[PDB]
Amino acid sequence: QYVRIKNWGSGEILHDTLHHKATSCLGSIMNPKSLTRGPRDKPTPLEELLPHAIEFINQYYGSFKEAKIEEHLARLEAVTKEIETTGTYQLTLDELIFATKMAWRNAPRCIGRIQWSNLQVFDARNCSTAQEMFQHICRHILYATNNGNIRSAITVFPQRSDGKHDFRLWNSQLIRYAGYQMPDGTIRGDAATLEFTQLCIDLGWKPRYGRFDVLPLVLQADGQDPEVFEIPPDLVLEVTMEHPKYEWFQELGLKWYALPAVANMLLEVGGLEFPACPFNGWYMGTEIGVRDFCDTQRYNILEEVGRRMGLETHTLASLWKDRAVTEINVAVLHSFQKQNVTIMDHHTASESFMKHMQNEYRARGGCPADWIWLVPPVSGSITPVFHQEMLNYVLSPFYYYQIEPWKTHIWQN
Amino acid sequence: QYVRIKNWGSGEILHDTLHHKATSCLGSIMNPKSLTRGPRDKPTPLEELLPHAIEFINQYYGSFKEAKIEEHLARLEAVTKEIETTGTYQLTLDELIFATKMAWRNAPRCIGRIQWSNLQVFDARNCSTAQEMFQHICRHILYATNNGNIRSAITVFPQRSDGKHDFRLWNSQLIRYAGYQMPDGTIRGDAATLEFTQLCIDLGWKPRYGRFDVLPLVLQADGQDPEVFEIPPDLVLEVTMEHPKYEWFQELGLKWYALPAVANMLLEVGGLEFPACPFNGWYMGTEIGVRDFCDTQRYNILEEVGRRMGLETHTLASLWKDRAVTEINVAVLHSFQKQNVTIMDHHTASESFMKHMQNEYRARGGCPADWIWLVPPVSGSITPVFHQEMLNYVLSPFYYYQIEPWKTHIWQN
Ligand code: HEM
Ligand code: HEM
Ligand SMILES: C[C@H](O)[C@H](O)[C@H]1CNc2nc(N)[nH]c(=O)c2N1
Ligand SMILES: C[C@H](O)[C@H](O)[C@H]1CNc2nc(N)[nH]c(=O)c2N1
Ligand SMILES: CCCc1cc(C)cc(N)n1
Ligand SMILES: CCCc1cc(C)cc(N)n1
Repeated sequence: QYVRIKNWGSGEILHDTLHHKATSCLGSIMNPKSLTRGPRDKPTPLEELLPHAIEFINQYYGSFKEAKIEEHLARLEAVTKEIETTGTYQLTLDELIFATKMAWRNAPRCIGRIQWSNLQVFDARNCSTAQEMFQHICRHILYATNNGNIRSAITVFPQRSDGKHDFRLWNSQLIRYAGYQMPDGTIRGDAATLEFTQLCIDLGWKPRYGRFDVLPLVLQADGQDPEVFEIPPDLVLEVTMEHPKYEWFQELGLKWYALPAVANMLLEVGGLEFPACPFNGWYMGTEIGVRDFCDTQRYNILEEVGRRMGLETHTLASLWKDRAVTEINVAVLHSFQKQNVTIMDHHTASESFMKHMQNEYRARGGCPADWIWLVPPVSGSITPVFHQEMLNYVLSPFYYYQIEPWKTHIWQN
Repeated sequence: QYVRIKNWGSGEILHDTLHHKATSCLGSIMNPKSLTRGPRDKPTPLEELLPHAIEFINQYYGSFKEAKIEEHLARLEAVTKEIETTGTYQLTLDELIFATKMAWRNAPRCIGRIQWSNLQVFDARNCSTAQEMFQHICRHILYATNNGNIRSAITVFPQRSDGKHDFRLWNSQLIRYAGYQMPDGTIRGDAATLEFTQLCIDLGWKPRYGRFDVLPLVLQADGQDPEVFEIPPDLVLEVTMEHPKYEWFQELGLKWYALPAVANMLLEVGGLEFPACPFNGWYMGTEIGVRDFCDTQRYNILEEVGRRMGLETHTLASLWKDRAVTEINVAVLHSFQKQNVTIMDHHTASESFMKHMQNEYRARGGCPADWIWLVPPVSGSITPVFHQEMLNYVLSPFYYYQIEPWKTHIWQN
């Protein structure tokens, strides 16, 4: 049958049948095992790889408007033989392109999925060295950035073979700031990247002890020890934070990178695994203004901006935190828009996702969604998405989390 | 063992062992069967009632600091015999008081649980007629209201016997406004109570076609047809909405009842079920300002307040919805505080719940929590609760939802 889903805002009902294809209640758990695809030391068993491969080949060929059975049956034949003769198989570029968009399409934590069909794919499956990973990463950052007119892209490195030759990016994001535990008890920069910053120092990276120090790319190639590479500052576009009214906002000396790029996820498709496949899209205002700037475990600027606004920062009931965070979000949006850097505010994003959800239900009878992540960190019920009942499930292709590399890596030297 | 829970704000770790006592992923489903205890036509089977009764008696007696084994063993004896001789059993007043607070304690959707130990219990288990239910309900509303100094209370009516004599309140809340489908296409009042308002009209209630018409109590006594009773206006305390700066706010002619009282839930305890046990606490600002006033399926005042604030109400990116909703929340809080009606803002509530959670983990190794409901409808990440990982589970005693009565009732006449 199906599962009835209701939108309490519009009163609309949808019928979810897509969940039938997935694979006590841990609700708000950030990194659950169900969303994580770990390491291996031995190749994927053939009895598992084959049915998974076949299923993907059928999905891929079954995605065209006008079916191409001749080519479909031929691919099934060749794939089976390649697995038989080599122990694994290589996807064609079109299958990879299809796989990367589908995985994005299947990302339950992404509110920007209406753009799923627009994705640039850089094939780095022939990559061999750390230096080469680095060159691809630079080409990626440069293409995606496009001088502010952000373009969604993904770079695919070699697939996992036996699990002892994994290509991995130790960074959580391509571009991110360093976090320092200054002497005076106060953390400087981005407190989220504290443990990682130290790791970069252990590998010889030169600390510049600032609030916005762009960290280096830490690349692991073919299972070998990671190599440190600084990102050419020319490639890192940034936005100066300016409020369109409180001229004292600049006096805060705030800024943020224009490129949100995930660096540590794993792409699973047709039984294959890609431990390294960095991808980016464009920012949604609240990520920066609310999470990056106001989380107490991040920049924690909230009170400083409060005091500055001349608000009762000692009486919670005054709703000062509410007033401040809104101006910061206004600052962020204002700044990006002025400096011509692509950005989407949370209200527009939500409406866009609601539209995407409607489309997906008619198109394939469902849309895997994680309410907890899809609802903006501010203006909850003020957004459409808040009133939309959702079903969270893992399909395939899919983007999985991975165990942090420093926790499983065997240091050669 | 246990489940590790992490607060990403403070970095604190907690160990949940309490879940061991409970009983694809439907995350954002509002009324799931797991939270609903439906009707019956036959009495609870003895093989089920007894172990459930015994478990509760053991929990109750095992709750005291200094154990009272003599009385504990005697109660087990008497309970067993009462079930043997009568087919069911009556809780003592102390057990009921304990049960109602524990059920509240176990309510995963309640952010106000730090107050669990402060609950007035009105024993109406001897109630017989609709008129009597009504008198108890009036006594409740009056006690709880206390001229604005709100007091948490619950009234327990007779327990379900065979399921064909259920005491039920057809209302969702004790005090609520009517919703009318005016001629000109526009809904008037509270659109949420549309279907119910009609039901009240079918039962003879006199429509007053206003925006704030307090609906009547629809009481079902001893399984019989429901009787309509208007609530004495003297008992219904209200708050006039006034902004401390935008004097034009009053020109909106808004107000809200000071008493949030759930009327349709079922209390389950020791194998017994109470289909009628209305309860109240005090309001949290956002319930009114954000949900009641701004939900499009409710009052939907957002744009009108936007225009009035002289904001760009046609450009989402301007974040006008953000600016407006904050003033409304300021209005609500301001008004209640002035007219001396108890109220809690969402930031204070969240901090209070976080404190309660800490206490509960040390006290009993867990706190059943539903993130989706505990995180305020605005200022999501700005609150502590947003960064707290939570585990949602059903314990016992517990407050369950029930199937709407008009859907299962057999109309005698
Ligand atoms: C085109 C613009 C896009 C927008 C506006 C967008 C927006 C978002 C937002 C707001 C989040 C949550 C951020 C957080 O709280 O960490 C997110 C997460 C995610 N998005 Fe998108 N995204 C876009 C493109 C993409 C692309 C191109 C991919 C993949 C190819 C993608 C994959 C995902 C995944 C897997 C997550 C989850 C990351 C995690 O769990 O930490 N997104 N996206
Ligand atoms: C003392 C003050 C209290 C506060 C501030 C408080 C606050 C809240 C809030 C904000 C909600 C969610 C409202 C909604 O979105 O519908 C709620 C739900 C709930 N609360 Fe409390 N509450 C209080 C007392 C109580 C008491 C005395 C009980 C029970 C004896 C209780 C039982 C629950 C239950 C069962 C729900 C869920 C109702 C539903 O699922 O629709 N609360 N409470
Ligand atoms: C504990 C909770 O899961 C965590 O704080 C969340 C919740 N929702 C989120 N939503 C988004 N989009 N991004 C996040 O990082 C989080 N974190
Ligand atoms: C679909 C979703 O479950 C629904 O809109 C929610 C979510 N969170 C909520 N949270 C609270 N406190 N109250 C609610 O009514 C809801 N409704
Ligand atoms: C890097 C932070 C998380 C993220 C990822 C993507 C793809 C888009 C986006 N806007 N944010
Ligand atoms: C009646 C609306 C829901 C509710 C219930 C309780 C007990 C408290 C509260 N503040 N809100």
